[PDB]
Amino acid sequence: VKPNYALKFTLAGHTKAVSSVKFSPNGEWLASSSADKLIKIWGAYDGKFEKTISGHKLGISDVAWSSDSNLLVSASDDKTLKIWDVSSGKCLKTLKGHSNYVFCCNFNPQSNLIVSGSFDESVRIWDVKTGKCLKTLPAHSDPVSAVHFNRDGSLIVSSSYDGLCRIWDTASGQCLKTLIDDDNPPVSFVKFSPNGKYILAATLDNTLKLWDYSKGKCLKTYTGHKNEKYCIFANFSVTGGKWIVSGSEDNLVYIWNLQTKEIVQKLQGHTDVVISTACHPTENIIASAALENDKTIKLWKSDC
Amino acid sequence: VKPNYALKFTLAGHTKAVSSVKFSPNGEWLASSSADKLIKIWGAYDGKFEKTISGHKLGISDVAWSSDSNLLVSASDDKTLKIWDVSSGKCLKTLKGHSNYVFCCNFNPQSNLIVSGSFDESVRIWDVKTGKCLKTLPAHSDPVSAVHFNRDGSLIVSSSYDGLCRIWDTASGQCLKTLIDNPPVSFVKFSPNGKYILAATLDNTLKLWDYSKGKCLKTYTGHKNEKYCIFANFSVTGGKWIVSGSEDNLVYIWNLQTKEIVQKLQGHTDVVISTACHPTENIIASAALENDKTIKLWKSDC
Ligand SMILES: CS(=O)(=O)c1nc(NS(=O)(=O)c2cc(Br)cc(Cl)c2O)cn1C1CCCC1
Ligand SMILES: CS(=O)(=O)c1nc(NS(=O)(=O)c2cc(Br)cc(Cl)c2O)cn1C1CCCC1
Repeated sequence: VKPNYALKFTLAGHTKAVSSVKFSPNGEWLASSSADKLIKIWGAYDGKFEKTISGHKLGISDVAWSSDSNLLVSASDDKTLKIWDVSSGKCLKTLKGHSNYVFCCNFNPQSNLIVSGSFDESVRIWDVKTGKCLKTLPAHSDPVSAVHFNRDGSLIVSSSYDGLCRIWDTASGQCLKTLIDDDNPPVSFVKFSPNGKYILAATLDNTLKLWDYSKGKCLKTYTGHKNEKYCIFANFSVTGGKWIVSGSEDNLVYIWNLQTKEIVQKLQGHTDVVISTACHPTENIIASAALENDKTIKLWKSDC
Repeated sequence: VKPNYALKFTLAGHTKAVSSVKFSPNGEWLASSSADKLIKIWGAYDGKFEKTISGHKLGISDVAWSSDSNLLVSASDDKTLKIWDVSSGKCLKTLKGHSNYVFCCNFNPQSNLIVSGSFDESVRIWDVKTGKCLKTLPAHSDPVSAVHFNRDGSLIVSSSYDGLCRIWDTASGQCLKTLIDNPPVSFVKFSPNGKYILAATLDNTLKLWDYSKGKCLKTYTGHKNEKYCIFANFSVTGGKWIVSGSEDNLVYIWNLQTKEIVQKLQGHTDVVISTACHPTENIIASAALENDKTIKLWKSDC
């Protein structure tokens, strides 16, 4: 069994490299962010452009949705995050405190907190309602590439170019676990697995690894794509077959069998690095986005 | 201070009346049961359907979570209770012994015991590990409408259409107290601090009792409850509220101390038979009978 993702729509509009794509939790929308300082909202099923959201003063590296799909948070090189009302496009709050580019962000499942990571090497936890910074974690000794909450919000995982992944207790701010090897290439992405027991980490040795972080054991590796430079998102695809999905610096989307690690599909069409992919929450749909020779988002659909 | 619960999601999927909704202790999930013989699991923050759990041969009246959120127990008209692994959906044990419909169930905080009540007028205490019945208590003289453990599991409270609430010692099975006009008692549970019980009677009244002193400290009224066993709850995450469904299709919310109705949630199109309060967020789940068949999730700032 292999998926058969086929191209359905190409979405143009951004005027610099795209940086992130995310489907809303209710399945209805895709949000994209770009170095052009904009967020764009698109229909998830037909690619229809819905709106542009503007106000950051420099490029945007990441965007994340609240669980009720009503809010977005964005992380910008202007050293802020912004919380947006998706329906109106209005900026509700500007989150100030990082001292350099904000690279990654996420809401907790409860969506009362936002976590952010920055080039300033810190991880910050923010109150959604007030916009205030609740905690600053001295998390890493180099830029922070990803931050993600687990399924009950009680943990955060962070990754950094310092080579580490760390697990944090949300409520206390304490580091519960550091994952480190004899060799520690930059970690360019991390997230919790669907069941919360694993983390999937990308390193710039062209490799994805699935770790049991409690036991400190690497269960699976996914290779054959190209990733030595950019922070490229990876995903778990849960709607049909159990796949790992990632972009790649050879302009393809790679899809692997979770268990066997075999590459099961490569999606061809983009004309630059595929910096970001997202998997739809209920349908077998992938969104992919590329850097500045391309500047487009593609929507792909599969039977499994 | 008054809450401002607003509708966030409507969860459709059951094909007959919903009978109970419960949040998992870790806050991640809502479990629902229905007369359609199914349990459904839903995401607590995005309302997304997760899975259906099936195997009972007749409708289900109640479902309850273990304290690690890994197991469910369900009580059915098929006269059995089933213990389920939530991750796999598999039935681990079928608890056999009641001679009629099983109406209510709960784990203790340690989650090594389950308590059940039945139309057979008994309360049973079951070993989770083996599924064996440990004790049968001749608890009531009419159907048992609710059973609940206190904060550490040392006590059980039961209620019945016979008009009584009874407090039982878990370890010994002995009745420590009987609270005795005697309208049918359609629901009971211990308060968060274990010192009170909140009891619903089919005279449209919720009462908060100090059961050790035999004193009724508060009543909550203004809703409609003369027929169904409607759950009620203590809301501990924001303001101190009592929450209940109602036979006029609304969710009622009262101030614990003043007994004032502070909000009524409108949206359901049938009796709101069950409500649940999320363990850490100000989120209510409500569920309704068969003209409606949906669960609604509501969110408040306090
Ligand atoms: C193969 S397996 O199906 O047995 C399995 N499930 C998990 N859990 S996971 O990574 O969180 C997860 C990933 C996806 Br993609 C989808 C879902 Cl639903 C999901 O739960 C891991 N594995 C195996 C690989 C490593 C241990 C055995
Ligand atoms: C008003 S009060 O705050 O003084 C108060 N607390 C309790 N304890 S309770 O019922 O277990 C309880 C209920 C809720 Br709802 C939430 C929490 Cl957290 C909680 O602990 C009772 N009362 C008063 C009602 C009658 C006696 C005085």
